[PDB]
Amino acid sequence: VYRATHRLLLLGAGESGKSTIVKQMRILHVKATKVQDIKNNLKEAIETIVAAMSNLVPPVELANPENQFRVDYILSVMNVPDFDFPPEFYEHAKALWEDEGVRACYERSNEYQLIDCAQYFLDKIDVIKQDDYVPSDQDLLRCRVLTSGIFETKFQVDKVNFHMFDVGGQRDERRKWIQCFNDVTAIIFVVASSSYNMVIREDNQTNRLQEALNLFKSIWNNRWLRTISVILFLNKQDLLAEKVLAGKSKIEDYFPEFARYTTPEDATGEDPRVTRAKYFIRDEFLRISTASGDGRHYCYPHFTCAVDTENIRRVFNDCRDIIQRMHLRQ
Amino acid sequence: ARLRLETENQRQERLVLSVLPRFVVLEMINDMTNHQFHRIYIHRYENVSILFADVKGFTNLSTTLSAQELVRMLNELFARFDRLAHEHHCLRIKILGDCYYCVSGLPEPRQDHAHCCVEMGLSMIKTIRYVRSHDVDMRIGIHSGSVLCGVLGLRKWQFDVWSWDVDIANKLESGGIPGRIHISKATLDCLNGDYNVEEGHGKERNEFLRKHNIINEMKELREHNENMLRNILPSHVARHFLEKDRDNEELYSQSYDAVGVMFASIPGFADFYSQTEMNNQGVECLRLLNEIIADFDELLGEDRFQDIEKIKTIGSTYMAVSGLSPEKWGHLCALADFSLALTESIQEINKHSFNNFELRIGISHGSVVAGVIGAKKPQYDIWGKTVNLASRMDSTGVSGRIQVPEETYLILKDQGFAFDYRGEIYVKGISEQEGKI
Ligand SMILES: Nc1nc2c(ncn2[C@@H]2O[C@H](COP(=O)(O)OP(=O)(O)OP(O)(O)=S)[C@@H](O)[C@H]2O)c(=O)[nH]1
Ligand SMILES: C=C[C@@]1(C)CC(=O)[C@]2(O)[C@@]3(C)[C@@H](O)CCC(C)(C)[C@@H]3[C@H](O)[C@H](OC(C)=O)[C@@]2(C)O1
Ligand SMILES: [Mg+2]
Repeated sequence: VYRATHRLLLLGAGESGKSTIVKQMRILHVKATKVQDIKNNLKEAIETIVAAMSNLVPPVELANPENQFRVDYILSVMNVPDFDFPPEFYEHAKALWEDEGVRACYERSNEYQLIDCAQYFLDKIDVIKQDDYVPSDQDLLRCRVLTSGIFETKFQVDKVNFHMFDVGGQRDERRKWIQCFNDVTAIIFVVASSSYNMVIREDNQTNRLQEALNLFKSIWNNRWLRTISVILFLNKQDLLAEKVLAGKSKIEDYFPEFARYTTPEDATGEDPRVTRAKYFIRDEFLRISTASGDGRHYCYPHFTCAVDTENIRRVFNDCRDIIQRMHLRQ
Repeated sequence: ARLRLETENQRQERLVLSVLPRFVVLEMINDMTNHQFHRIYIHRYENVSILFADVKGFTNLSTTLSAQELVRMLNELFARFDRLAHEHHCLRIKILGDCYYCVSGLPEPRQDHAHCCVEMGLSMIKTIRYVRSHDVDMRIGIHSGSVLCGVLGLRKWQFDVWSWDVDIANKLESGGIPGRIHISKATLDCLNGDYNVEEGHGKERNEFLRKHNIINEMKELREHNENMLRNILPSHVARHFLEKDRDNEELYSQSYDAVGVMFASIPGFADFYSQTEMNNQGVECLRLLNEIIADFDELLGEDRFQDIEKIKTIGSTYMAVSGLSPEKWGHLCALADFSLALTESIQEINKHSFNNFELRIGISHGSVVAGVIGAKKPQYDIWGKTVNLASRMDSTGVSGRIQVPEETYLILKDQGFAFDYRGEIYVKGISEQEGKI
C-alpha cells in the first residue's frame, strides 16, 4: 500500500507559510507552550519595532517624551533573552503601540525584518494582559514559529492516506531537502506573495521573493525531480491585497516588468491591481516552469491563504483531485 | 554443445560470485533482463560487527625493501588473512593500502564476533613471527552496530558498507595500541560479560562523541554473465582468472616504469551525512554519493581518457593509475585532464544540490608494481613508494586545489611553488596545479 499513501512535500523560502498551511489543514480535518509561543511572538514583535525605531537609517520621531522611559526599558530588556511576562511591561507596550511614532515605524517596517503577524498580535495585547483566555483557531494560525528539521504529518481524507512533508526554508536547511527527494507523489510549492517587498534575513540584500523564485527555478529544473509535476500554493495573498490597496509600495519597486505587464484573460468585490499582481506572480512561476518544461512535470497554480479556511478547503479540494488523478499515473 | 556451454557458464558465474554476494547480484541480474535517481543496491542491516586492520610500521618497511618483495610478503600474509577469515564466517570487504576490514553476519544474522577477535590475535602473532624470520605491528578496531550494504558506481563495482557505526570502528582502529583490541561497549554488551577486558584506552583519539572505549537460454545467461564480468574486473586479469592457474600461482604481478598515480577526495561529505529518522538511515545521502561516483565513472568512459584505469573508491576517494597498459608523457596530461574534469563534475553536482563539496587532488609519478593480491577474491591493486607518496600528497593537501610532483611538462601552466610541505619521507617544495592557463 505504498502508492496508496499520497506523500507530498512543500518547498519554499523562509517564512513562506508552509508550517501555517500544515497547521490550518490539520485543524480543518485530521496548551501552555502554545500560549507561551503567543507571548514570545508578541515580545519579539514589539522588541524589533522599538529597536528599529532608532536603528533605522532615516530617524523617526516619537509621539511623546514620557514614553522615552518605556523605550529605555525595552532597550534594556532587548539583549535579555529571559522569559519575563510582567503586566507592567504589557502596559508599557500598550502605551508604545498607541504612539504615532511606533505605528509609523510599523508602516516603515519594510526597511528591516519583522514577523508578519505583528500587527494582528499588536491588537491582542489587551486580552493577552489577562493571560487566561483560551486561544482561538485564528489565534493558533497566527502564531509564529521557526522550522529547521523536516517534519512529517499524517493525513486522512476520503478514506485514503496522505502525508505532509514540511521542510525549512533557510539556506542552512536547503541542504536537507535531498533527504526527501525520492518517491514523493507531488510537490506543493508555497511562496509568500506579500513578501515580494521584503528581503531575506540570511543575507540582508536579496529579496525574499527573488530568492524564492530562484529556488523554484532550481527545484523545477532539478535533474532528479522531473516527473513529479509541482503544484503551486502561493500563500500570503490577503496581506498582498491589503498592501497593494494601501498604495505605499508596489511591485514596480522591484519588478518594473509588472509596470509593463497587463492583466491576463483568466480573471476570476475586487480591484485590477491586486488581481494582476497575483496573476503576474503565477505567470512568472509558469514562465519559469514552461521555459524549463520537459513534457513530464506540469504546474497547476492555485492561490492560497493559510489564515483563511474556505479558501484553504477549496484549493485543497482542487489539489486533492489533482493528486488523485496523478496517483494513477495517467 | 549444451553440456560444454553449461559448464563454461557455471565457471563464469562462480568467478563473479567470488565477489558481490548473491542477494545483490540477483537484483542486478534481474535488472539486466528488464528512474528519477541513478538506482542503488543498498540494504539496511542490523547486528553487524566490524573488524579493522592497519600496519603501523608500513613507513618503516616500504623504504627498506623494494616493491616486489614487499608485495610477496603482503600477498602471503593476506592469503593467510583471507583463508583464516573465511574459516570464521567473516568476509573481506576491501583492501586499501594496508587496511583490511570485514563484517559479521551481513547476508544473514550472526553474532559471537569475539572468536574472530582471538583469531585475529593468533593471525597477527603468526605474521610477526613470519616477518621476524622490521616493525609490522597492527591495531585492532572492532565496533558493533547497523550498516548499509551495497555497491556504487558504473565501473569496477565492489562490495562496500556505509554507516556511522563503521566510522566508529575506523576511529577505534585509528586509535592505536598495536597488538591490542578496541572492544568498546557496543561489543561488550553484545558478546558477554565473562570475557576479561581492561578499562580501555586512556586518551589517544580526539575526545569527540564519547566513543566509550571500554541452448539459446543458456547463451542468453552467458551473455549477461559476460557483461557483468566486463563491468567488474579488468580484461586480461579476468581472462587469466577464467581458466586454470587461479590458485597454483598465488601472486600475479608485474612492475612498470613510467607510471602515474592520482588520488582525489571529498572531505566535506562527512558533514552532509546524517542518520535521522526521516531519511531512512541516511539512504538518501548514500544515494547522493552514488550519484557523484556514477558521474565520475561516466566521465571516465569517454574517449578522451583511454590510458587511465579506475582502480578503487575509498569512501568518497577516487584512485586512478596511468601507464599500466602500454598501447612520451601525454598520459600524465590525460591524468591532469582527469583531475580537472573531476573538479568541474563535483562543482556541477554542487550546483545541482544545495550544499558545498570540494576535491583534494594528489598526483605522483614513478615506477609501480601492479597485480592481484587475493586469489580467492580478485582484487587488482598497486604498490610502491610512489603509491604512498601520492597518498600523502593527497592527505597533506588543500581542498579545491591540485598538488603536483616535480614538473615534467609545460603544456598547461601551474602555480604555487612555495609550499615546502614536510611530508612523511622528507621535506619537498614543489608547486601546485591549476587549470590550463
Ligand atoms: N495574515 C496572514 N498571516 C499569515 C498568512 N499565512 C501565514 N501567516 C502567518 O505568517 C507566519 C509565518 O508562517 P510559517 O508557517 O511559520 O512560515 P514558514 O515558511 O513555515 O517559515 P520557515 O520555516 O520557512 S522559516 C505564521 O505565523 C502565520 O500565522 C496569511 O495568509 N495571512
Ligand atoms: C561515506 C561514508 C562515510 C561518511 C562514513 C564511512 O563509513 C566511511 O565511508 C568509511 C569510514 C567506511 O567506508 C570505511 C572505509 C573508509 C575508507 C575508512 C571510509 C572513509 O573514512 C569515509 O570517509 C572519507 C570520506 O574518507 C567514511 C568515513 O565516510
Ligand atoms: Mg516553517
